[PDB]
Amino acid sequence: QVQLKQSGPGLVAPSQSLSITCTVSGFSLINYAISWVRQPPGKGLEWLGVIWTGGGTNYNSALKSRLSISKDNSKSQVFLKMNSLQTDDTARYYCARKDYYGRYYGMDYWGQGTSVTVS
Amino acid sequence: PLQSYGFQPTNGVGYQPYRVVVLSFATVCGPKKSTN
Amino acid sequence: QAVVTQESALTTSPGETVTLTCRSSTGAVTTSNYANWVQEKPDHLFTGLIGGTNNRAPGVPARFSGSLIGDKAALTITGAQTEDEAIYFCALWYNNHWVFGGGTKLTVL
Repeated sequence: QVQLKQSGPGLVAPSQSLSITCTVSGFSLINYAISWVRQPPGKGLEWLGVIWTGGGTNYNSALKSRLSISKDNSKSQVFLKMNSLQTDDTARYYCARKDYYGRYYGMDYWGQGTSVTVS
Repeated sequence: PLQSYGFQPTNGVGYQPYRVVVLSFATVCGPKKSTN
Repeated sequence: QAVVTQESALTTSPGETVTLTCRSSTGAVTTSNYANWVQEKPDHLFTGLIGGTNNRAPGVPARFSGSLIGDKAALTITGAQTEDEAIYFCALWYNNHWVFGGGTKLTVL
């Protein structure tokens, strides 16, 4: 069954780095693209960035260039990296599947969610 | 069984209607391009 | 040129259909900037309702019906007694990135 998994410890103190990973089944990274969304407590969801299906990354313009996202074609894993956190960055982060090939061009599935808290 | 939507110049672009003409498809032939 | 808004208020008695409109900063939205509708369960559950500014998502019931009803993007759900208690977000594709709507709370009866 098509399904999205994402895992990580989440608990972070200010000014250090933690990374989150999204692991996928039921589909290939070649036929789809992956986008990440973020859910702070009680506030609306915001778009983080997208990895294209066959190479090439995109990031939110206002989001710092001091961060990177990474993926695994063979074993179907994706990794998001934040190299320095600040107390406004506490939020729940979600991975999501985007099918721009398909007739349903928009994002099809979303991650199961991870809590990321500061202190 | 008739519903009328009032249209006025004050009514906004969304509220105001825009004329729609639909063309459905030998006698009606396109121009024949002629060179020199 | 980045404002995204929703009424954030919805309440429909069963049997009557309602339209909720999400309005961008470019006036009437075109399909060129793709419109998306997503639904939030109170358990942080997400699903896709509408895509492509006219196309319903796969796996969401046809009772969900979203089109470019107004000048701006809109969504229409026929009244349901139980399963419509959720949050709804509108999404618009700017040339560079995605913008997500504020969210609308539906409380039937």
